[PDB]
Amino acid sequence: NGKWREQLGQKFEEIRWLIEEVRHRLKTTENSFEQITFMQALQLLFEVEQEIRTFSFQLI
Amino acid sequence: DNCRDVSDLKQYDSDEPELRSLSSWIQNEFNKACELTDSTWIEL
Repeated sequence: NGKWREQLGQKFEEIRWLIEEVRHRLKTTENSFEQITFMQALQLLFEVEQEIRTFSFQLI
Repeated sequence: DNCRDVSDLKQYDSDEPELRSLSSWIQNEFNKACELTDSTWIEL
């Protein structure tokens, strides 16, 4: 249970970083395969980060 | 018979249609239309 309490900040470190990376890459790209893949990825991260925040809020 | 006294008469908006470019959402629609579901939806 020790470090498990502290990787939350580590994950939050790389949440919005990767979300911004995906946003920029979606803006730049020009295929359709990449466009649909990046849109789906953006949706997935939004859902998973909301789930993580709710779970963390409930448990503390 | 009094319709020819107007000074603001125009035949019709017979203009060329606007040109559009392809987007990627129609391919997504087709992909989602080609898959399976849980219900039956038909019975003969």
